[PDB]
Amino acid sequence: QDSILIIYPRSQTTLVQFGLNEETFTVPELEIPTQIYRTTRQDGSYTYHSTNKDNKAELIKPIQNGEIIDISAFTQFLRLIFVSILSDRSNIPLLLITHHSWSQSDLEIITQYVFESLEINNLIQLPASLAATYSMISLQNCCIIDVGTHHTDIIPIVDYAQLDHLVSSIPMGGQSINDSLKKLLPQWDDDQIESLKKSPIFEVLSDDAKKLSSFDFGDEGTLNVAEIITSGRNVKNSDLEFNTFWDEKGNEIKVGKQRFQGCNNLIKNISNRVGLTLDNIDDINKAKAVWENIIIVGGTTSISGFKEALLGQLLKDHLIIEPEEEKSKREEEAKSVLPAATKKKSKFMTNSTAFVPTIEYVQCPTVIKLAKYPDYFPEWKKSGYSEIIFLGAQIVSKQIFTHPKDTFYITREKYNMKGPAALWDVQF
Amino acid sequence: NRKCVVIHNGSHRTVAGFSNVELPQCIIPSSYIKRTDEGGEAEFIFGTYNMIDAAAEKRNGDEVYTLVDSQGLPYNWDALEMQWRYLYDTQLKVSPEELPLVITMPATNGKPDMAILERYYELAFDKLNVPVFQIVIEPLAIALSMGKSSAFVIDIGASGCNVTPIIDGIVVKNAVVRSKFGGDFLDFQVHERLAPLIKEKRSTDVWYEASTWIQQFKSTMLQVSEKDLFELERYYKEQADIYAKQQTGSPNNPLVQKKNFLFKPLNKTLTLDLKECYQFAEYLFKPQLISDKFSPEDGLGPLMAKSVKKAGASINSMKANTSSPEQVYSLLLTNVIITGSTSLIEGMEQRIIKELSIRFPQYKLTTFANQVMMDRKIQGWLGALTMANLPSWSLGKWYSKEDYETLKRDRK
Repeated sequence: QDSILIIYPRSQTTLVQFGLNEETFTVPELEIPTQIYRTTRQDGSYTYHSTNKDNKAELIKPIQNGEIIDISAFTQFLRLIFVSILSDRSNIPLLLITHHSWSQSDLEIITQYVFESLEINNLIQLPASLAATYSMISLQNCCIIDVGTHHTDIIPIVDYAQLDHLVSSIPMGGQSINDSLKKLLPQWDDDQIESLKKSPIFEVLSDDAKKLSSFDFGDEGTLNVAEIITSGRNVKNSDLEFNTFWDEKGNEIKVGKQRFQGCNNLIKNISNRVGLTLDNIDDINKAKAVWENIIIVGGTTSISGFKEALLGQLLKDHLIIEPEEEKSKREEEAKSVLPAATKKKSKFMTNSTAFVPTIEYVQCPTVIKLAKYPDYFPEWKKSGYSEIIFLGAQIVSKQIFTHPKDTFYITREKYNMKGPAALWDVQF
Repeated sequence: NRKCVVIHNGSHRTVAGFSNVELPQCIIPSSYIKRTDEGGEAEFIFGTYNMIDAAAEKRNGDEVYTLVDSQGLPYNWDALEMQWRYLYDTQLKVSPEELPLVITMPATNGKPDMAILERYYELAFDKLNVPVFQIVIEPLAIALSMGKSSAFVIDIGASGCNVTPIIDGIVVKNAVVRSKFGGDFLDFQVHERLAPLIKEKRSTDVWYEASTWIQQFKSTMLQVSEKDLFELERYYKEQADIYAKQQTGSPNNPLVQKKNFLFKPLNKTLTLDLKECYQFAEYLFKPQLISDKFSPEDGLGPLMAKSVKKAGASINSMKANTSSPEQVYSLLLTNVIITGSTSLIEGMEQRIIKELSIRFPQYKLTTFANQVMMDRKIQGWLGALTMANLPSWSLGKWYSKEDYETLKRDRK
């Protein structure tokens, strides 16, 4: 038609796009908080609904760290999404984006609730990683580092497939930046720290940017309250010692080296887990390919200088390259053949990272690159995870509409025949 | 009926997941870390990650133990219960009592241990209380999944080389041969030979090394020579000599080519020449070169030939059914399934082919080795998954004149 309901539930929000367009195609029309209010009846049976009854009803957050911690709350949340749909704008195909942590149990329950309760005829359960994959055509091997608030997912993909046994997460994310900043500024409150993290002047500096000027990175930042320069009732930020940012209460606050600190721990942990993860990819060439295509997404990653720092840490830790001391020894030894006055003029030059043949090793990676995004993204927001997931989901949609000969989704007929286990005959 | 839980406990790997997906849900180390805490509780730590993070913590209370002995059987059953509960609760995320369970036992020459079967029944039924439970023989499942009723399965793992001939779908028990020289052996030899180049609590560290740089060295630097390494040294030396003689590396002598490995812990280059890489794997074929218990007959070649001839002679205990020993040979040698992680080293299959052909000339050798590496590492689990999805076909029993005759005697 295409009237497709695409739902993408996350820990803290949920993106919903009703219908497909393909001309003036659109970003998610609806973004709602992932939550549902829940009351209890006389016998302990739960009544789920959209809004709290006065002050009395229990707020439930069905998704934590991308996982479904309460499946019933979640299903009811879907029901309320369809209510919230028909109320503004009746049989529509549902395309639900899934998370790697969701069990088979979870998925089967989702299927049974989608058919026997929501009474819709067509279901598609599409892994987020595979949607994101399909968004970028002809990209076969890659690794998704997705940094959330409380957790970071690492999702390696080989031959268009998610490697479930290598997929893991670490209990660190945006909030850990807040924690380490709090350790660096024990006097500030949490809102000022949060405002600092979201401020324009908050950026991770390159080792170039660190070495050039200022301060000296290796302590406590200051044992003093937040410096309030102003309040109410243009040169490189890297080069200034002190800089300014604004609070949510309308406070102009000065800040020092702390605006350059807070992400080291997170990126180091991430780099470790990534290292082990890709180290356990069985085929060497597939692993090489994966290393050449690194995807860094997540809200936290929109912080200025973050992605470059994570890539930098990946190279620092994991890149296979001749030790600088050895290479310099070979360079000097090779230069011994030159006349002493050519050697003389070669000494204080900026080295060409040259002359003699590089040492080739029998391991990967010798190359670590972020995967380059294709031309057709513009624009907001920072061409993130949401955008590519929805693009991929749209691609899948078109792919199954234009192929009537194939049925590559769950149908009411097939659900009637095999039950919820009909889900497993249609896998990406 | 809908899906099985499939679990394979190897001497190195544990593979787990539902039978309705081709790729396993988990592949973890069979080894685990036991941590006696300062909290007062005993904690179990499974998984390459987690175990590595813990080994990084360098806590004194941490000890790494094995779950499966060199025979492929479980020797620590409380820990095995803990691992199974880990897989069920935190990974597969399903109650054990909900679905059936399919596991793996290695092929054994003697009649199966009813001790460890009682242990399996006690674990599965009494503790985890799974509703239905089945055990499959690993190389047999592997043969069945490839549709080879007659198969010669050479499985080179971490424990050693397990050779299991199969004819008409029966394991042919007395022909089963297990070697002592596998990937663990190679781990040790790599550590020993590379020790001088590195030099100039503990168990978690030994593990950590075995699971990081040693593993990478094996998967990158180790190769098997297509023929006997000494003979090849002689051959390449002489060929190198005769081709420059018509009067800065040499193309006619591959054995002196420098190959470089980056040793991450010290961040220094380890350089070996191709011969020195060949040596490691060469120890598998000529074990006598390292030490003596080891007879040359403990090498892969003699063991393989031994298994073949043993299966041949043994098949006549069936009265031979034809009008045959050489025929069963041809049959085994024409269906050779090379599997196991260690079998992924660069020259393994060609060297196995050579070793088999020199000991069985005037025979047709046909070997099959999965070119998909991840698959070759988990082939047994894949086979188990295949058998798990089989229908419950009630196939008519065969019935011997003797099977009727002994009953006819028990009546009288």
